[PDB]
Amino acid sequence: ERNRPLSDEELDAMFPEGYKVLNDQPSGNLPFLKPDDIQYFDKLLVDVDESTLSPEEQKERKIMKLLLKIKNGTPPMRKAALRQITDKAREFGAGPLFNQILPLLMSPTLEDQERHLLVKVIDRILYKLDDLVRPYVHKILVVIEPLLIDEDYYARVEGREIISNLAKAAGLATMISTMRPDIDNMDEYVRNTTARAFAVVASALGIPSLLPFLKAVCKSKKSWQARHTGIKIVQQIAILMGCAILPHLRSLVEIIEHGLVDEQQKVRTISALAIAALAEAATPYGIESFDSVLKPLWKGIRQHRGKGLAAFLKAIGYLIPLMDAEYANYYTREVMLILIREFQSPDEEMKKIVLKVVKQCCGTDGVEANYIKTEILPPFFKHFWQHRMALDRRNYRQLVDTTVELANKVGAAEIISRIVDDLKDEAEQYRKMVMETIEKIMGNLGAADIDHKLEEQLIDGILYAFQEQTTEDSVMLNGFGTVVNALGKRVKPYLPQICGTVLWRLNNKSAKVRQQAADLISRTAVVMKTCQEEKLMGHLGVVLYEYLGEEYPEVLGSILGALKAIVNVIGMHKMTPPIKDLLPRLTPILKNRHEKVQENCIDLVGRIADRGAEYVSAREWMRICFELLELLKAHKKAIRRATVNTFGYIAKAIGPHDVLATLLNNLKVQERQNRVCTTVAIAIVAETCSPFTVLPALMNEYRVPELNVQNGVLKSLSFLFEYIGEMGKDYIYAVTPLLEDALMDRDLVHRQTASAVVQHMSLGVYGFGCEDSLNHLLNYVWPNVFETSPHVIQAVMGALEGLRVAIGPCRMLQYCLQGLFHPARKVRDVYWKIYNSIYIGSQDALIAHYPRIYNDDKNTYIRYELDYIL
Amino acid sequence: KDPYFMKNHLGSYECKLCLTLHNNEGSYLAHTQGKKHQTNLARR
Amino acid sequence: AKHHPDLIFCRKQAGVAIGRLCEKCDGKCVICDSYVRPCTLVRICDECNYGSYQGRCVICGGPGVSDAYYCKECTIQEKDRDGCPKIVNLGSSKTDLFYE
Amino acid sequence: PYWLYKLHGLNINYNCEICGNYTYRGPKAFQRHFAEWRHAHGMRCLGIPNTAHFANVTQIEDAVSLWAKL
Amino acid sequence: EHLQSKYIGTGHADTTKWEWLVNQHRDSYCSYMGHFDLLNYFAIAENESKARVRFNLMEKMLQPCGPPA
Amino acid sequence: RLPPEVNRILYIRNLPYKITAEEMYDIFGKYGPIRQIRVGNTPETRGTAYVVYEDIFDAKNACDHLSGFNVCNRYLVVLYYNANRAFQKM
RNA sequence: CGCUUCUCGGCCAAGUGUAGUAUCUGUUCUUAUCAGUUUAAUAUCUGAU
RNA sequence: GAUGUCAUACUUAUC
Repeated sequence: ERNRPLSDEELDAMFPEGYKVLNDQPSGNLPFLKPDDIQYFDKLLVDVDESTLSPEEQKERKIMKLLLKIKNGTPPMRKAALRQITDKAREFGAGPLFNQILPLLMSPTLEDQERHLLVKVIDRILYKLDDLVRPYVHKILVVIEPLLIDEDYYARVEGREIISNLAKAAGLATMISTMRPDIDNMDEYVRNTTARAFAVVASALGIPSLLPFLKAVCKSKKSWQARHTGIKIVQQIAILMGCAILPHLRSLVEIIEHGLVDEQQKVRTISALAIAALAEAATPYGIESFDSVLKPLWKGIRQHRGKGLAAFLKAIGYLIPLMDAEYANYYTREVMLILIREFQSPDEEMKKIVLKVVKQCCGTDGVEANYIKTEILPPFFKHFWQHRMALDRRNYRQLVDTTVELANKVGAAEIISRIVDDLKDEAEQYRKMVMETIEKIMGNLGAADIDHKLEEQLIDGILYAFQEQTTEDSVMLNGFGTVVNALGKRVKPYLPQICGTVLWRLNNKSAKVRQQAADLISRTAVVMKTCQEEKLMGHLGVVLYEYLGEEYPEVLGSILGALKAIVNVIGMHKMTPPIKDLLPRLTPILKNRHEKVQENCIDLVGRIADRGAEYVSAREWMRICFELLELLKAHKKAIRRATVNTFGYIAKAIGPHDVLATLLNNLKVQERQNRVCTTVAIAIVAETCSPFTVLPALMNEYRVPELNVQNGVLKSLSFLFEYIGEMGKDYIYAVTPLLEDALMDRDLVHRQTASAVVQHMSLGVYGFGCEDSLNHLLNYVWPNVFETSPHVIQAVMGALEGLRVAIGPCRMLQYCLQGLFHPARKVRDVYWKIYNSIYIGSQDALIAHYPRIYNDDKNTYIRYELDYIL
Repeated sequence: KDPYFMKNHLGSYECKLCLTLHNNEGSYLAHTQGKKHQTNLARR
Repeated sequence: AKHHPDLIFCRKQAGVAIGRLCEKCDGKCVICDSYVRPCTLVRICDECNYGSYQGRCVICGGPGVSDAYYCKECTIQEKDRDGCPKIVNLGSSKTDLFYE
Repeated sequence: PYWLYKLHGLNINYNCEICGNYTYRGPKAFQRHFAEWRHAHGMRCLGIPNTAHFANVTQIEDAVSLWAKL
Repeated sequence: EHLQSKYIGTGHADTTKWEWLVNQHRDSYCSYMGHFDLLNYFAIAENESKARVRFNLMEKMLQPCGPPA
Repeated sequence: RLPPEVNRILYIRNLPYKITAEEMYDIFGKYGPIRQIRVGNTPETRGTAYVVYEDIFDAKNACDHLSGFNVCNRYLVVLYYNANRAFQKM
C-alpha cells in the first residue's frame, strides 16, 4: 500500500501552492476489509437492526467488530477497541471470545503485526478470564504451539509469556490433562511443540509439580514416541531453566538414566541430549549427580559411531568440566583420539559438536600445550578453517570461541601466525571472522607474544581488511582499535603508513568510506598520545576541521566523533584547531535533524562549555542556549540528556540569569518531551550554581495563569529537590506555601506534582529536624489518597513512602489509624495497602507505635509485658 | 457578549451557568450551542 | 521500571553477582530510574546471571557496559534490601515498535 | 429531574420518631436536619441536651437511655 | 495476594481484628526477643533469668491471643 | 519493517536559493530513483523543497541520510511529509 | 595577473509508536409492591408479581 | 450522577 505507484494528480494535490516543478464497507466508518478476510467479519456487512432479533451472539458480533477495528484499523481505534475488550472481558465471556479469536489466528493469509496484536489481545484477555479458560486450554495451546518455534525472538518470548500465563491461570491439573493426548501424536513437530509447552508449564509452575507426571511419562513402556517426547521435554526444561533445576538435578538424572539403553537410537540420542543439557546447567558441578551416567555413555562412544556417538561425545564434553581434576584428565586422555578421528566427518552437526567439545576439552590442567600444538591444532586448522563455516552464524561463533579457547590454552602467537594469512582473502565473512578472532586474542591474551616478524604482517592484514570492507559492520574498526590498544608503543613505525591511508580514504566517490575512515581515526586517537605523537594529531585535527562540510550526515557525525576524540585525547586549549574558531563553526552544525550528528554536536558543545568556556565573548553562548531548546523532542534519549548538562554548564559559565528566562519562556509549548526536558535543565542549572538565585523566579512561574507552566515549574522544583537532597533544608520554608497551594488545586496533575515534590523534600531532608513542614504537607497529601487515577495514586503512595521515613512510622500509623476497620471497602483497601507499605518500610518501629487494644471475652489482646513497670 | 464565559487560573475557559470546563478556545464557542446550555439559558 | 506499570522484577535471593547496565541505561537507577546520587550497587540473583546472562543489562537486557547502582532515595527507603531488581518479562514495551 | 433525585438519594422515605414521627426525603437531608433548630426543639422537650452523642438518635426510648447512661 | 504470602503480617482489606492482634503480638514478642534492653527489663521485672524469659516468650508465640473466632 | 511516519515524499527546509535543479537532483538521486522534485518559488516558501521518490525504502534511506545535510543556507534538514503540516498556512 | 585609492557586507514544517487520565459535544430510566445477589448506605441486576 | 460514539487537553527524564 505504501509502495504503490501514484499518478500525477495525486502527487499534485498533496503539494501546496508556490512550488515549481523541476455494499463493500461495513456499516459506516469501519476500516478496510481484506478480500481474504471476508469470512470472520461476514456478519458485519449487513446491518444489525437489533429489535426482536438479538441473541447472546449479538454481543459476539460487537466483539468481532472490535477485533476487526483493532486488527486493521487506526492505532487510536485499536487502543479504544483494546480498552473496550479488556474492561468487558468478564461480561463478554471467554467462550465466544475464544470462538472468534481461534479461527482468526489460524488463517493462512495472516501477517506478523496481526498475529502480534492477536497475541497481545490474548495476553490482555487472560488476566480477567482467570479460572475460566480451562475448556479452552487446548484451543489456545494449538495456536500458541508454533509461536515458540518461530524465527523471531520477540514472537517466541510472547508465546512463552502466553504459555506461562495460561499455566498460571489454568493451574497444574488442567494442563496435564490437556497435554496428555498430545504426547503420542503422529506429528513430530506437534510433539516437539507439546514438549516445549510442557517444559514452559513446568518452568512456570515449578519442577516438583510436574516431576511425578514426567516420571510416569518417561518410565512408561508402550512406544518410543512418548519416551522421546518426555526426554525432549526434560531437555527443554533443562535448557530453559539455567540454575533452577540444580535442587531437582538428582530427580531428573534418575529419570534420564533409564534411557539410552533401549533399542531405539532416537531415544538414546534424546537421552544423551538431555544429559548434556543437565550437565550444561551443572557445568562445574554435575558429576555429583552423574556417576550412574558416565558408565553407559562412554561405552556408547566406544561401541558405536554416528549421531549417537556425537551426542555422547557432546555429553562427555559437557560433563568433563563438572568433575574432579583426575577424572577430567582421565576423560580427556581417552577422548582426544576420538576427537581427532572425527575431524574428517562430512556431517555438519558432528563437526559442530566436535568444535563445541574441543573448547571444553582444553580449558584446565591435564592437556599439555605441546601435544595440543602438535596433534590437535594442525587438524583443527586444516579441517575446520574453511569457507563454508563462516556462512552460518552458529558455525562461525562456535569456531571463534574454540579458536579463542585454543589461543588462551596453547598461545596467542601460535594462533596469530596461522590466522594472519586469512586476513587478506577474497571473502568478507571469513575475513570478518578472522578479524574478530584476532580482536578476541588481543583482548584476552594480548600482543606481548607477537614478535616483530608478525606485527607488521598483522597490521597489513588489518589495513587490507579495513580498506576492502563492503558492509557497514563495526567489527573491523573495533578489531583495529583493539590491535592499536594491544600494540601500545609498538605501532610507532606505523602512523605514517596508517594515517596516510586514512586521508587518502577521506577523498573518495563513496560516502561510507569517509565515515569508515573517520571512525578508524576516532578509534585510533587514544594510541597517538601515548606514543609521543602530537604533530600528527595536530595535523589530523586541522584536516578534520575542514572535513565538516561532507554532504553525508553519517560521515559528518563520524567526523564530529573523531574531533571529539581528538579534543579528549589532547588538551582543550592546546589544539591547532582552537576553540575560538571551532565553537562558532559548530553553531550551524547543531541545527541538524539527524540523531547521531546532533548528539555528537551536543556532546562537543557540552565539552566546550565545561572545559573551554573562557574562549567565547559571552554572547554566542546566549545564542546557543536558544538553539538548545530545539535540541530536545528527539526520539533518541541521549541528546536530551546532554542538552540539560550543556545548559547547566552555560548557566555556570555566563551566570544563572539569562538561561533561566529562556528555560521559563520555553515552558509553555504544550508538547510532550519538551517541558520536562526544560524543567530538568532548570533543575540542573539550579543544582550547578546556587539554587537561591533560582528560588524567586521559580516562584514567579507559578504566578502565571497557565496549567502547563505551573506543572513545569512544579516538576522543576521536584527535580531540583531530588538533585539537591540534603541541601533542601534551607529551601523548604520557601516551597512550603507553594506546595500547600498546589495541593488544593482542582487539577490532579498539579496535585501529583506537589506530592512528588513533597516526596523529594521528605527524602532529601530526612534526619534534619524538618518534621514540622512535612506534617503540614501530609495533612494535604492525605485527602489525595482517594483518587482514581493510577498516576496520582502512585504519586500519593510515593509521597507516603517518603514521608514515613522522614516524619516517622508513628505519624504514618496514626494517619492510617481508624481506616483499616472502615465500612467502605474502597477506603479500607487503600488503608490496608498503606498499612502494608508502612509495615514493609519499618516493621520493628510499629511495636512502640501500636495503639492500646482492650481484651475481649474469649481472647486477650492487652500487652502485659510492656504495661509493667519496675 | 456572553456573561457566563470566564477565565480560570490555569488558562482554561469556564461556563458559570452550566458550570463546565473547556481546555481550548474552540471548545467554549462550541459549548454555547447544545442541549445543556439552551436548557440553562431557558431556566435562568 | 516506574514508566511501564506492566514490568515485574525477579525478587529472588540476591547473591554475589553484581548487576550491569548498558550504554543506553547507564547511570539510571533500577527502581526509581534516577541519574542523581548513586548510593549502593545492585546485586543480581543466581538465576538471572548464569551462562550467557552474565554481564547483561537489568532493565533493557542488552550487553552491559557500566556497573548498576541504586539511587540515594532507594537506600534510605530500604528499597535495596528487597529481592533481585532484574526485569524478566517484557510486556507492551520495545516489542510492538520492532514489528512496526 | 428523576436522575438528580435518584443519584442524590432523594424521594426516599425516612422516619424521625423524635420530631413527631416526621418524614425526610434524604439521608444527607436527615443528617443535616439532625443538627438543626427543629431537632433541637424536639429534643429540648424531653430534656436531653444538644450534644454530639445524640446525633444519630431517632427513637425517644433510646435517647432517654443514652441520656440516663451519661 | 502474593504480598501476604511472601511477607507475613501485612494484611488485606478482609483482615479481622484477631489476626491483626496476633500479628502485632508476634511482632512485639520478636522485638522483645531481639532487643537486649526489653529482655533485660523483663528479666529485672520478674525473678527469672534471660533464658527462662526467652523460653516463656518463645512458647507464647503459638496463639498469643488464644483460639481464633 | 518501517514506521508509519515514513513516506515517499520528504520535505527539506533552509535550502539555498541559488541551488540549481542539477545539484538538487544529484543530491536526491544518491539513495535511489527520484520521481519528482518541487522547489519553492515564493517569498513565503523560499528555502523549502519537496522530493518524492519512486521507492518507499529509497525514500526512507534518503530521509535517514539527508537530515541536516551540508548545505550553503544551513543544515539540510529532511523531514517526512505530513498532510496536516504542509497545509498549515491555509 | 600584481600594486595603490574609493564604496559595500560578514566574524571576534520538530515527526511517529505504547500505557494511563480530565472535560464538553450526540443520548436513555415518574413501574406500584414482594424475595434474592450486591453496595458503608444508595444505585444496578435477577426473578416473581 | 451513570452509560456508550466523537473531539480536545494532561501525566510517567517511556521509545
